[PDB]
Amino acid sequence: ATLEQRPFPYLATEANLLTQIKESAADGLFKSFQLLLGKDAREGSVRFEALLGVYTNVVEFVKFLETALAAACVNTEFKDLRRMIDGKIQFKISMPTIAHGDGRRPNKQRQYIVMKACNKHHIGAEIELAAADIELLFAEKETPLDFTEYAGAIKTITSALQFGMDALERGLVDTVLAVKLRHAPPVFILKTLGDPVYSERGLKKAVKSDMVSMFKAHLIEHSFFLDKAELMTRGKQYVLTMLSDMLAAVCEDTVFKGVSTYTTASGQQVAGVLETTDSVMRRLMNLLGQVESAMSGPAAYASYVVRGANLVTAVSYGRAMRNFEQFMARIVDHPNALPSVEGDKAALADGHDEIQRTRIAASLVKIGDKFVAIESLQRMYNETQFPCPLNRRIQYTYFFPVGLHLPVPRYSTSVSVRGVESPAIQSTETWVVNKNNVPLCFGYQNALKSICHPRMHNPTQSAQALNQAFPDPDGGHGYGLRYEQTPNMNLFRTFHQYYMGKNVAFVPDVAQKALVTTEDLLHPTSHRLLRLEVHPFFDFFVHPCPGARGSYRATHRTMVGNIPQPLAPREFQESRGAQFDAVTNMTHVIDQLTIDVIQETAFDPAYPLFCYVIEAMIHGQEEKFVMNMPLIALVIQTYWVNSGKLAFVNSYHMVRFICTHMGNGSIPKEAHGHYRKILGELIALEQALLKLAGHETVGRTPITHLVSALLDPHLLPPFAYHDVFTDLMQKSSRQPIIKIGDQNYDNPQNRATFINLRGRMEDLVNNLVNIYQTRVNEDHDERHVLDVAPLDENDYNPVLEKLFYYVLMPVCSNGHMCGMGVDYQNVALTLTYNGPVFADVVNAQDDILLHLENGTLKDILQAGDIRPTVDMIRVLCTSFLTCPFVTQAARVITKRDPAQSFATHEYGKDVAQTVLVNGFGAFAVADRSREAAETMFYPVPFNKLYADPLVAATLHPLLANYVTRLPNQRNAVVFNVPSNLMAEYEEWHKSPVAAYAASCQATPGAISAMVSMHQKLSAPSFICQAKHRMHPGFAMTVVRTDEVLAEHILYCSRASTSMFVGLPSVVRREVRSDAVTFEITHEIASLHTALGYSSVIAPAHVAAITTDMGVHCQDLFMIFPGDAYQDRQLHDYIKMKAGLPGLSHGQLATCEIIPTPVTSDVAYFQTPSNPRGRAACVVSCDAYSNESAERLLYDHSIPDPAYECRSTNNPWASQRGSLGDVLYNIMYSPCRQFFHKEDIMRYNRGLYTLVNEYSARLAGAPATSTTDLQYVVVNGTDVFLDQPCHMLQEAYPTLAASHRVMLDEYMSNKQTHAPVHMGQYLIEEVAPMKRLLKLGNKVVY
Amino acid sequence: MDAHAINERYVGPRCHRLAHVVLPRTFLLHHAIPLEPEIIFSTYTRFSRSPGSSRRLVVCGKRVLPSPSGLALSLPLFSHDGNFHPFDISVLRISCPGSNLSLTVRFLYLSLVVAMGAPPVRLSFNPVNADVPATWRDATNVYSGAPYYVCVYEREDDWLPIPLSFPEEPVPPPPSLVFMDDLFINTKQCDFVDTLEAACRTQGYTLRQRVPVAIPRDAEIADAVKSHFLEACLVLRGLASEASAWIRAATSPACWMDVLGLWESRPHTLGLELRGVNCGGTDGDWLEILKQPDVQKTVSGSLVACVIVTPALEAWLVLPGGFAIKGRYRASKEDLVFIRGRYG
Repeated sequence: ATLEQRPFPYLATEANLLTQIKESAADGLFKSFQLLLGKDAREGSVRFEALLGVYTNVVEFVKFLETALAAACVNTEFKDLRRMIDGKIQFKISMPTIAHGDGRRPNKQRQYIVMKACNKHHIGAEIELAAADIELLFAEKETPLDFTEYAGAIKTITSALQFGMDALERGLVDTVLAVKLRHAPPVFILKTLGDPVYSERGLKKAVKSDMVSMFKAHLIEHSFFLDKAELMTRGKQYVLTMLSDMLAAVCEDTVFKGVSTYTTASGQQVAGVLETTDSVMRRLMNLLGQVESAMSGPAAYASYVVRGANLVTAVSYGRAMRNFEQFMARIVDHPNALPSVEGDKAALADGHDEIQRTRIAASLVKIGDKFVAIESLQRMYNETQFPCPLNRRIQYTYFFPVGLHLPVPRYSTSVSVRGVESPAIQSTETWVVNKNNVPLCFGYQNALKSICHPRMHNPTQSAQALNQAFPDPDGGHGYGLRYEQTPNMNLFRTFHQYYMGKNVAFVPDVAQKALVTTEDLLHPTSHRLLRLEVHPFFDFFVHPCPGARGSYRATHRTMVGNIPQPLAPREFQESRGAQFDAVTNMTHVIDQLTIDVIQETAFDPAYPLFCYVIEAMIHGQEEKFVMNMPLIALVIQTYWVNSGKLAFVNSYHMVRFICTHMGNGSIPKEAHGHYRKILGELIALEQALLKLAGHETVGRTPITHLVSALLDPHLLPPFAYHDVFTDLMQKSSRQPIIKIGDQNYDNPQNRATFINLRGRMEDLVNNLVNIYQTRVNEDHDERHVLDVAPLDENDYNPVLEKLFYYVLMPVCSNGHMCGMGVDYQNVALTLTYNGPVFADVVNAQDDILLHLENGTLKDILQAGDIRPTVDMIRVLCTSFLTCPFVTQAARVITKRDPAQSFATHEYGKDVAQTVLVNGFGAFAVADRSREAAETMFYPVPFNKLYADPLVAATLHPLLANYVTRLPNQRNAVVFNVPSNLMAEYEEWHKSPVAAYAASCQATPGAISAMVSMHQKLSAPSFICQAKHRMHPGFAMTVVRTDEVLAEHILYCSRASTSMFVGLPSVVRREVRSDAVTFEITHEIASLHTALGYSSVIAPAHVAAITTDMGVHCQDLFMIFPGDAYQDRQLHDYIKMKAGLPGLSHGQLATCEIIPTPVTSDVAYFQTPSNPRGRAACVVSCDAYSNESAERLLYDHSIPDPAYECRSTNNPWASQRGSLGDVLYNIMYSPCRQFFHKEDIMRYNRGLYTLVNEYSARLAGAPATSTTDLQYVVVNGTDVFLDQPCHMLQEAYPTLAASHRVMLDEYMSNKQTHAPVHMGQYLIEEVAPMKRLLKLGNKVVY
Repeated sequence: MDAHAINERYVGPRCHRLAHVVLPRTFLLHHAIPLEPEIIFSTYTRFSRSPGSSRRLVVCGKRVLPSPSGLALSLPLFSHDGNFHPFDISVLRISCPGSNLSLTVRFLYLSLVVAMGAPPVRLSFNPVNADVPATWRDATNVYSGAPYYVCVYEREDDWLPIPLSFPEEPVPPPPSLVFMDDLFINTKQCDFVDTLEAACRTQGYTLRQRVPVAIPRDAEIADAVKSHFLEACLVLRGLASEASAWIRAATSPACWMDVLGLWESRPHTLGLELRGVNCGGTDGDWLEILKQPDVQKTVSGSLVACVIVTPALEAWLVLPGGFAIKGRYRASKEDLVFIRGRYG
């Protein structure tokens, strides 16, 4: 790999075949003489043989005066330039005015004084003379071998001396062409600046915007003009008006306009030099035939030397002057001579009229009116294998989206495509055509080397850039922040302390985002909602610490469904849940007819209260239900016959026991079928959830515990009746804390002091008086001990409870569910203290209400319309014995998943949940029997899916007063929950989950919407969605860069630069025993004599595309190596599932992922602006005002300058502190073009300083050339990059297509393809280069 | 678990016994100890019935990754004159070098001493090792009520128990000798507020402005500023804290400020130093106080009061609106020895 990269690759592989061809050391050499020992001298003595060789000369090149480039520069030979320090030119521009008769102020006289300088240049070449070659140059020769040894050394010295003089005449033409190219700004800038019809008002703020909007429009429409005219009909007429556009944009305002340096042979003057490569020149000779092929210029340099009067002031004063004799003959000889033009033209022509004329061979051409010479200097850069400077490498940026969601009134235009018109299908990839027309896909699994990285998953880097943006935040209401624990178990006390005299109701930052639509959040009248949209995965708020001023903290969202409705809308969660259905191939057991039964019970105004009394007496027990199965078969039957609805739908354990334990004809056969279909659904859901979770394990912990939240056992079901709290602790690496009031609960070894169990009733017939002694004596407001039944691990499974309360009940009831709390000893006081229960004289198999009195049971049994027997209520009386105490709440604080243990504060690593012990959730209580419910039950709002005001106002008339005093809180999303029961930021379910369930349609597709909504939003869940080609809850944008080998055309007008050529000076610097080296220096100065720009460059023809336009994501594990997760078994798992000898298409393009809301517009991705979401043009605003140019980039009080309607496309990347600002504002990052604040503020100055800096200085960190992985460049020696996107802050769109077929329709008809189909789109590319696109045989230009 | 055996070699000879202590996450969650590796611990014990101060020793602490799990430490126990005292607080002070963090964790010896109850010359090479097995014995903290574990490592040893010297009569009750700090600081706060109320009586039950802040003209606002003063007297009296501003001013070798949280809307941040501000009491010195970002919000805003303590133990209670009352902490010469010993 060293044979090819070394220059002259054909002579290298040929000269390195000598090792195979050589057999004796006199192989290629000829024989000349013989050295005998005498005259014959023996046949056996040693004879010597003089060997001669063949040398080829150095190919000489045309000197500088005989090239046609010297029509652009004025040549003088300044003999001693190594003595010069500086040189200056001083202009004095007097300006006339117009005298007019309006009222405005007449102008006085004005002058300008302009001071130009001299740039100095230094050239060095080395010459090696061998010490064996110098030694015989001074020796005495007297034999015919020493004459042919001497003559072979005088030729070696001169051929090394012709080489050094060759490498300086190459050095002139390189350093003149390097001066011409640093002051050569391109056409698209200078065509508008060169016309004074735009800047006649002065460059205001609105003229610069109209002028930058023509920098873009000429860069796209008129670029690579000799390649755009291969496929036009006009052809010659288009190139000629393009190349007489370059000809006139140059200002011909030179001091040497009157000085006639070069002429034509006919008498006209050569106006300029038009320099191309070889490949462009042979096409400008066919479009434009040469007219003369002859010119006549000077033959020698003008000679300037410091003679007798300058030499005194050069020695003594240290300042000299050009042509002292003219300065002295005007100051003292004619002091009153006014500056006239013709009397001065001899003096301004600094000897350039005295030089002898000659005959110069150069290919002229006529362009409209002017005679213009055309060169090609490629034949001097090919002979020495250096890169020609006119093969600049233009580097463009490109961007395309992937995975978006199109809004609800879906349309189409096309008539061809058929297969992909479904509303349930969603693309998860976009197709990009490669350089060699290989249409490649960019999926999420290709996108995973940079997502699953802990720079994407921590707020500690993002809450510090947000704290330097708004350093003094007002911590206002601290509402949903933290759980203030107090020692109570009376949940009627903490309920009644909070809603007593509440007159003001606060809404958090989160509960007012899930009601805003996708378009209201981006409109610039809302700073405050849009300001804390910083990160996709996290959720920010204001914490009151430190001191009196706030600070920003963050909680993780933990799910896909905690993304708000502006960023994951309602019809997207449905079409993401229908993709959950298609991969697992699950079949819904529940039909729409059974949801129609469950929903009618939830909105029942006459639901019986008596089935709450049964469910409170069972409280989820195996034994206690079998005792009462001849009673609940009457409550269900007298509610299915009297009305089409079915009872006992509240909790899971009543639905489970009805399906399993009957198996008979007690319930009617139609009514029992609806119960079987519920448990048929829940089992089929967890069959599907165990397919996508996979079989494999990270470490001790499986991945089924870590992909979804419906399978993670740390999420407890909201109503626990058993000892679920100790079964969690013995099988958990995430260390839990149960807070039973004040005292924490840590270890399973301390179970007896905190948790008191109560087993079977048949086993507890002995210790049963000891239960009632604790009902009277103990203080239950400060008991701190919860009573639950012992649980058997072969009986239950927590996932079916979790699929019931969190998926099926918020859908089918549409979120009308509150946590009903029970006072148990007041329930059975109605039942046992009856009188037909107590008196044993009454018949057991007799009707109840024939014998019962005016109490509450006459009014409760009038609700359910039940005629039970006396045996039935007497069995319900027996359930009072092992009946638990008041319903309690235990807050289960567990640590977060190892993919989620990055937090701003110390409490942010712990997620929490309050589980209502011995209580049950219940629907809207019937208004005919609220008096009976007011004597038995009370509401406990404790969760987002279980805090509903229209249900909770029924249970207690104080909350019915609270809802009717201020009707803001009548929604479930808005409603205030006490701070002793719930804090929303420290919670799994975090209000945008509770806002989806209130706006469902209760569709069978909405059941599977919720199951694909409890999908963990972490790094090792994104692997499990990328294998099955699912859609995680965010789309993303890609950014690339691509190089182009553009062959250019340089024009440079007549006599603009003036050169000062010194003398070559030899300096010996090394003497060895083997050879002597030298170094020839040669110093050149050069000054620009014109005022405006005098040379203009243009891209003409693309030679090749270097970088292939293929998908290759930038892995963040190489760029940030020190980052790691807390685990090592999980950092080695992600690094394994995410991630060259030789490449096939070309240099690989790095792709960078900017995550984006799924509701972002496709019509942003068609027009070429940057992927920030806001425009970053700083040339528009005022000069040197750094405080004003920052309001463009980051302030959202204003709309962005692109769109007057919205403010920002993606708030996840535009703002201060956002994930785009965190990663890419501080290998090669194409997003550093767009996000880096310091580089953008370089273009705040005046737009003529930018043009001077454009061609001269290379920009901030571009990419390397011909390296496999596209590194960042340094030292810039032979580096010819031209990036016009760093000035305009825009990226050009490519071919993207959401499906394969949309790109097969673009090929077949370029005009009438639909850009937006129903779910799918196509971005037709708007790039400054056009290409041929061949997919098969069909061509789209 | 390496953090125990490192301290037996370097903290060991500077002590009498080491209390090897492992703090679980349940103890860490209450005191909010964010386990970064930059934290530099420091330990000193506050004596009783003797001149109370010992030397500060820097103790290594390492997180244990998993049979318990949590932060591992080693507390020094000091036997002055051959025996331990039962009521003797061993104070742990937790702080970061760069950022702003200061925590005080305190342990009592009866929760520690009880938990301890069941030819070329060769050179000696004694590396640090975790070869010695641990015995894990339960303990509960007296001050918070959070459990922590105590290691007893294997080594006139088995013959004797670990010595104690119980206090003698006459004695204060042991609930009042345990909280010796929280009953001395509380009575300096309850006597500070009695100076703030005494300045109202000598003025005529008025509050005068000190800071030039325009107040909007509404009668309900003028009655609300009075409610910030009476709420500040409920908070200053209930506050019995180790890290108050006047303790920082008494042990100073600079104005020491501590803002409050009225009506429990904020937790307290105490002991903030006002660097570059000399509280002389002249009108040109209140501009330097208003250049602090806290006092711009304790005055323009609401629900926050603010106390600024001079080095001369005179303190103003700054109310929203610019109203202030000069008050005085009275600390005698006997109590400055009591404070600069145990705290400074």
